[PDB]
Amino acid sequence: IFDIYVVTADYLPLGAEQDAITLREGQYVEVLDAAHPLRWLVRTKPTKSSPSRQGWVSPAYLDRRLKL
Repeated sequence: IFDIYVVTADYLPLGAEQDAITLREGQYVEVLDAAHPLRWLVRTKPTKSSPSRQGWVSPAYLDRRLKL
């Protein structure tokens, strides 16, 4: 249903960004809703006991990826 994108160019916020979320080159996260072409709403998937976080990211560094 959703689309899990992967960071293949790294994403480290330089300074203090509001409504932003940190990401590591090689992470997976499906998109929730598409607001503006600049940045879409996404929420990482929780695993084991890690809480799920939601933050806006730039799709200019996210590539289409499908899960098994």
